[PDB]
Amino acid sequence: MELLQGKTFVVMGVANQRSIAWGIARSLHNAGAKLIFTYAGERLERNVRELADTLEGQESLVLPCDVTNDEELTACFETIKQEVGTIHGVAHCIAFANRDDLKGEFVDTSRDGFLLAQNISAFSLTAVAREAKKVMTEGGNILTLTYLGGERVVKNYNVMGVAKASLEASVKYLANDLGQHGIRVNAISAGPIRTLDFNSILREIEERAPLRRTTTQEEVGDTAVFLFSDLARGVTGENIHVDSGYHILG
Amino acid sequence: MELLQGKTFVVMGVANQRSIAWGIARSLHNAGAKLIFTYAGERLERNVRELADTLEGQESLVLPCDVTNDEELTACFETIKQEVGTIHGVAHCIAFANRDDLKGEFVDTSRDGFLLAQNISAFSLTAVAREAKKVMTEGGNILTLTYLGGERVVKNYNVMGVAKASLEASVKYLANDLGQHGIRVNAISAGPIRTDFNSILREIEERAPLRRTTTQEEVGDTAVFLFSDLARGVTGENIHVDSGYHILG
Amino acid sequence: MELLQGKTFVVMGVANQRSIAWGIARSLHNAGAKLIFTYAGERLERNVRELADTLEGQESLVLPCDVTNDEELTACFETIKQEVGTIHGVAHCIAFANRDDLKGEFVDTSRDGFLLAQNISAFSLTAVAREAKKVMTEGGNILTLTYLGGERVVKNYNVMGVAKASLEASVKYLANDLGQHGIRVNAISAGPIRTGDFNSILREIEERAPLRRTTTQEEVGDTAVFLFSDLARGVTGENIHVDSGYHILG
Amino acid sequence: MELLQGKTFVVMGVANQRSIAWGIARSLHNAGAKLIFTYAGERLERNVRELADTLEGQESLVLPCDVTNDEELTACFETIKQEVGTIHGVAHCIAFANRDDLKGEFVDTSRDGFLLAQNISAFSLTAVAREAKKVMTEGGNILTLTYLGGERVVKNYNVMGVAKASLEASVKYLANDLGQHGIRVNAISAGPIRTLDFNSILREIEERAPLRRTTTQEEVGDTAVFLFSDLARGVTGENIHVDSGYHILG
Ligand SMILES: NC(=O)c1ccc[n+]([C@@H]2O[C@H](COP(=O)([O-])OP(=O)(O)OC[C@H]3O[C@@H](n4cnc5c(N)ncnc54)[C@H](O)[C@@H]3O)[C@@H](O)[C@H]2O)c1
Ligand SMILES: NC(=O)c1ccc[n+]([C@@H]2O[C@H](COP(=O)([O-])OP(=O)(O)OC[C@H]3O[C@@H](n4cnc5c(N)ncnc54)[C@H](O)[C@@H]3O)[C@@H](O)[C@H]2O)c1
Ligand SMILES: NC(=O)c1ccc[n+]([C@@H]2O[C@H](COP(=O)([O-])OP(=O)(O)OC[C@H]3O[C@@H](n4cnc5c(N)ncnc54)[C@H](O)[C@@H]3O)[C@@H](O)[C@H]2O)c1
Ligand SMILES: NC(=O)c1ccc[n+]([C@@H]2O[C@H](COP(=O)([O-])OP(=O)(O)OC[C@H]3O[C@@H](n4cnc5c(N)ncnc54)[C@H](O)[C@@H]3O)[C@@H](O)[C@H]2O)c1
Repeated sequence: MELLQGKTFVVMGVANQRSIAWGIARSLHNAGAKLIFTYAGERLERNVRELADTLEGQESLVLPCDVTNDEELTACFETIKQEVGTIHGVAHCIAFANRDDLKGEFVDTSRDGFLLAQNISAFSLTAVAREAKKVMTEGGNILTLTYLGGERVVKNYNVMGVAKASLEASVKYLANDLGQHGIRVNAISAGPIRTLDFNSILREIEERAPLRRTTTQEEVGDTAVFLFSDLARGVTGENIHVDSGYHILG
Repeated sequence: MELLQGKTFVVMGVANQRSIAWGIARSLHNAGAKLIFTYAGERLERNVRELADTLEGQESLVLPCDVTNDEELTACFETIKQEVGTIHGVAHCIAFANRDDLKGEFVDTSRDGFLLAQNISAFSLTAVAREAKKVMTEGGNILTLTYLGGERVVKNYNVMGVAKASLEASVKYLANDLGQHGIRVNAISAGPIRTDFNSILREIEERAPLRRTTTQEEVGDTAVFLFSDLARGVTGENIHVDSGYHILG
Repeated sequence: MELLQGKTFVVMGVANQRSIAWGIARSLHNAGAKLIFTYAGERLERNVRELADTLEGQESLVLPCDVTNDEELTACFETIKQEVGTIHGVAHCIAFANRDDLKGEFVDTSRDGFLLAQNISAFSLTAVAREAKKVMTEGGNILTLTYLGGERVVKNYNVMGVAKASLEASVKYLANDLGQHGIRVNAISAGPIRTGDFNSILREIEERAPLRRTTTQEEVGDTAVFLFSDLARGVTGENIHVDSGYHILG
Repeated sequence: MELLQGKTFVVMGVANQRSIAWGIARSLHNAGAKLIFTYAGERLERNVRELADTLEGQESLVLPCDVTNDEELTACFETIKQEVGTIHGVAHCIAFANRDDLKGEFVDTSRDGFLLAQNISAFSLTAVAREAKKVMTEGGNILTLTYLGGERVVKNYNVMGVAKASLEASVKYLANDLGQHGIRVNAISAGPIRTLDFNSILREIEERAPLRRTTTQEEVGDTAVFLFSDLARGVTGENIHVDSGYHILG
């Protein structure tokens, strides 16, 4: 419980108590990290602040950061620079697609919905990484979250599957860029989580996954702790599956 | 010489004789297929018409089809429906990224450049497939072209690498949608083709299992297979035509 | 129908009329090829000779070839060299694992069963390739057959899954060795074919495979025709799934 | 430094100070674990005992265990059960292939060399796991080591490439057997390490790998700490590349 003592991380994408980003924040905090939170729009401001206040110790910076807004993204990380000087990593937990696109067949995905999903779910990793390297002057890790659907076809995941493929390739090209500056870039591929016919999917995982159970936010958060720590200093461009083993199944 | 006898295909992405789409068109023609061509803008219309006329006829069907333009895209396949009724596949050979994005580091890719590369190089396959299934009433194959850079990091490929990854994932989700209508969706991952680039070709010649670079004709002949009934059990596949380079670590 | 005119291939692993090897043999014949057949043991000689006989055109050579026996393997390809002179490829359709190993859990696989499965199902490709390169003096293609279980966990496939993984890695290492001699090495990964509970496997494929049907011998055979032809001259070290697209599913 | 406090691990494959297994042992020790060692040759008995002796806070349990010998492997783990009752994981760091197989072309690999390399480098994981589940009554992790050469073709890796492919598939099939018993199975794919024409290989990694440096035994050991720890409890059937990012390069 001291792996990350003295270190500061930006956690993006907390929306409520069940957010994977909130699982990650709690694990990082338990490992001794200081945290900075961003929130998407004003509607989420109170949730993120309330959750951030439940963390014992120094009270956390909570800033608005729309990752489709280049001016705001830059201002946000300038503010972080002025408030703490140096950060040691970023947790990118941001994704979106229109429900209509996810509901239909993939071939009926709208052009605007495709580009929206790409912009928010894939390009934002790069936009964030570009700002992050300005304040990650001692190196560290950038983490993103992905899903099996970016690798192989998962029912109803459609346009988000293609955006996650884009996200996973971005992880590799970013890793290749930033490594020379001491910065690692990694993904966690999370299995479906009960909190977050969803139930028949959960049942199928409990039945067929090697560990015979579904994933938790805390399992993802604890793998995030490893990736952010010095223990993982040899690991970059990697996608770790925290999914009770489901990914190995044919 | 007759594997594609009696079948009609749409070839997209011809700009000139060095276009890989043109190499594919020649192979398809040699295998007995009738071809319909599309052209991106008016600047390319003369080239595509002339090339088409050397294969098919002055009567060959050559149509405007900017895949960023949804009404022109829809009108194209509407014209195809009215003129020939049924087609048996589409060769999607369309990709674009800004030179500025390809020269810089990937982390410095512009947002507009990224979305542009995604729109033209990845989403276009889906936009085209959506129209094509209206005229592929007997089933058939949709083909796209990709590159190793969509799977692993290749120098200077950057934003196009991420677009090809989108494209290859799209191939899989499209295959899953369209297979029930008898439509297969596949990719060819082509190695670099001669027709600093020269050092890349030299490394391929040195290290690839076949000790030689790829030709447009090798790609076209694999396309012939994928469009033919020989490949009726193959879908959602990515076939590397790259002298075996993809196996190397 | 004349893709393979002027070409001669060795077909290994014909046991009866529903052998995938026989389906491959029919497709190669229909594409204009001359064929040489091997039989694994005396009890199969009559089946193979009679099947070979049903092929119009010149008489087919039918030779003993136990791939666990180096002396016999050498003698087989020595006979081929002397009697036909040049061949243009080999279809390697040979596999074996003990029934008791396949029925238990993989962790309980017998050591002797594991090694036997590896010997027959994986090393034999290399043993065959070593002899075939002597008679493939104008290059060509060596083909082997594999299954999804060599890539991902498939129920009840167990020890054969691990043998197919060795096989698929062998394809890549052989392709890297033999390419400079003009010899390509590829695999076809076939889906289950109709001709524990096997019919429910078939029904799950019919329900969930993109093409909504199971694989036929003839589909595998026609993909073999492509790989043995000059159309595939740019393709080596590849594994083509002829499985109705099932391999893309998560 | 108390991630593995109260836990006991068996480490297999220490040969000397430079062994990756000894890097793993040092990291596990630093995380609070107690360690048990096996040794192969009585010629390695001395090295392993001297190294084990320098672990403060514990006595040595250093046992002969030839993993090709089923009687001895079973006796070794029965002794382990009687001495400590419960172990919480095993580090399987055992590989071997004949030098003559590794220098020649892969196509000239001997049958006996291939089977020997499969027996020692791939099947041994299964034979070890079958014994280990008898003593891992509270669950835990089984770790093995692999190399990029099991996934893609690496110069002169040849027969060991195919053995590692076999090992990596075994990891998946074992993960899917043992998960229901609370036992995870994972691999680390280590990049070349300076201590283990080798110098041009190292130089090219330093030039091309994202992190611009080669791997250390310590980087591998620290990733092992993660995988053996409760932090990795949602992770099984996985292969974590500890290779400075080299695996992402085309
Ligand atoms: N839920 C799962 O089972 C699952 C599985 C694997 C991966 N993931 C990934 O985990 C991540 C977190 O999702 P979640 O499941 O925790 O749900 P979530 O709703 O709690 O988190 C998604 C976040 O994205 C943020 N976001 C959306 N648009 C934004 C914008 N314009 N600017 C900035 N932020 C924006 C939202 O504010 C929200 O906090 C996503 O990347 C998701 O794809 C989820
Ligand atoms: N060049 C290589 O080495 C290589 C390697 C592997 C795959 N590929 C792929 O092959 C395909 C063709 O590239 P090429 O090398 O033949 O070069 P190319 O420049 O001749 O082909 C690209 C085509 O994209 C078309 N295009 C661009 N914007 C368009 C738009 N808005 N609407 C419609 N069409 C549009 C152009 O008409 C052009 O013909 C691309 O998909 C490319 O990624 C190329
Ligand atoms: N059956 C499937 O669903 C399936 C799916 C994918 C791939 N494959 C592969 O296709 C290949 C052909 O198998 P099949 O399904 O046609 O069944 P099959 O039983 O007809 O063919 C396997 C052959 O192996 C031969 N063989 C066994 N031991 C031998 C030895 N010591 N020496 C020489 N030959 C020996 C037998 O003579 C037999 O003909 C195998 O490699 C198999 O794994 C099969
Ligand atoms: N060396 C590398 O660069 C590298 C890279 C990636 C993975 N690996 C893997 O890491 C592991 C350790 O190798 P290393 O590089 O530390 O070298 P090493 O020589 O120190 O370890 C190999 C071990 O195998 C053991 N072994 C051999 N035959 C045995 C038998 N019959 N019974 C029991 N034990 C037996 C030996 O005692 C030896 O300790 C191996 O699995 C190797 O493949 C090595």
